[PDB]
Amino acid sequence: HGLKGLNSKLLDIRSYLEKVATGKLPINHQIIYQLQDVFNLLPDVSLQEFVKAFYLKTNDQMVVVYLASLIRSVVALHNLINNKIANRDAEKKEG
Amino acid sequence: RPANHRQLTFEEIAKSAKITVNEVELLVMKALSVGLVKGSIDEVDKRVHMTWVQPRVLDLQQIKGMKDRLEFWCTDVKSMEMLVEHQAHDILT
Amino acid sequence: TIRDEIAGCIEKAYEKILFTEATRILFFNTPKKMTDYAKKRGWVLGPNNYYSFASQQQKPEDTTIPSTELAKQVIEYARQLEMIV
Amino acid sequence: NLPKARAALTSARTTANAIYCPPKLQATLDMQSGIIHAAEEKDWKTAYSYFYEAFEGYDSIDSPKAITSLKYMLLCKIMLNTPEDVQALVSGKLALRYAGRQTEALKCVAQASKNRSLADFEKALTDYRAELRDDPIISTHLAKLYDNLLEQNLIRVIEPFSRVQIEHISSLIKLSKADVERKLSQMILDKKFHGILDQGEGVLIIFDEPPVDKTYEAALETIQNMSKVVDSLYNKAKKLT
Repeated sequence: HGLKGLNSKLLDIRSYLEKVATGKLPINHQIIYQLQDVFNLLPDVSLQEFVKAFYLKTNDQMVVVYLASLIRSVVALHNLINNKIANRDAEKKEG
Repeated sequence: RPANHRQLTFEEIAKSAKITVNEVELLVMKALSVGLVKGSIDEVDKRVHMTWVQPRVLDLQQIKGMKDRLEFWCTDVKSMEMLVEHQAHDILT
Repeated sequence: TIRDEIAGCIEKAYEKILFTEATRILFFNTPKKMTDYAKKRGWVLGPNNYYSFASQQQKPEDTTIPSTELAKQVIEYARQLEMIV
Repeated sequence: NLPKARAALTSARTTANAIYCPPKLQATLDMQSGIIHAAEEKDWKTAYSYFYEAFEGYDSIDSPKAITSLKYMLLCKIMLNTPEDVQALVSGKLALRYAGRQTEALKCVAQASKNRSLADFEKALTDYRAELRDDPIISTHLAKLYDNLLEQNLIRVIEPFSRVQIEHISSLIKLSKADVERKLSQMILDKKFHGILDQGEGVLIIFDEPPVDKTYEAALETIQNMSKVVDSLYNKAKKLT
């Protein structure tokens, strides 16, 4: 998504600079800059203008990290306990 | 401007548009019906907040201003996108 | 080693301590040591008093940057979830 | 004297079944059971139901005793405010039989129970003061009403907008700090009201926000998991040594 997203970004921005140079028309017009400005709801440029989205950035990662911390704790309790149980039952009772 | 810098202070509208404080309401809210900006207004500090945008035409300095702040999104993201490709390619294989 | 602690220990953080109150610990009468403190500390030299302005001091926010490194913490954290896998 | 009333009622428990036919005892005992138990404040509807039972047993008896029977049962509808039996009794053919003067004032008292409406309740309070005197307990009947009807008009004023100034919102109840705001502080304790006050600037803030969902569903399961390992510690030490 970064590759195919930003390669057409560079291919077009070089042809859009070529406009002033040569190949005018296409002017276009106007479709080029119009939806580019719809892309401009967030630029995102220096730096990210996330002052409102900063605390919200980690706040979306809030529960994702919490559950990942909560699941791996009990999944271990399912994995660690049950493995030790069944292991020593076969291991030591055989010899 | 690249903004945001989205919410705007009434004194700035009172500078450019040179309109009095009591008339800024009718001004910016009429643009809400026209459709050039949907941004609601914050009336506690009297600051007019913007949403979306209305593009109009283009200029030679706009393309040069584009390549500055457009490709900057291309060079910043792909640079750290390689960091996502670099470290995490081992856990995928 | 005790004398240089009068500047280090007493603050941070106090508001304002009077002239002769600091002299009670430093003894002497009007030594050049407290005069060297007015230079070294800086801090403040007030009339008949000393001030901690401004303010108390430097007013730590502390920073809005660590939101960055919080995303860095999720990098290796999500990687550890992929190591199990 | 409640214990002496119940002791006289307890002796009537074996007295009703002692003779052959009561002829009316248990029905009267039911009304007496609607007095001490009502003084016990057990259940408002069941005690009111005993008046309905006594009213069914009051048919074809002395009218002055029957004309004063509606004094207790229809004014018992005043205390409850939610008997749900309102339309059953008074709209039946048996309760409409009394056209007398004293019961016509009781018929609108039974309507006064359907009224509530503290604007009207404080008005008719003077007109019904005569029937208020015949109330067996004058304070408790109208105290549980006035205390309940208090928040009835309070949930009207506090509902529309989230936060309200505590001085004007308690000006309709005429005072703030002494009882009301302490009773309103008890509302958070009774869960009937979710919010918090401000003593300095006088603004009551209502917040229902702080849920408990994910947390108790986690730690409480781990406390149970403490019984998984401890009970397995017996298996551990037994097989090894």
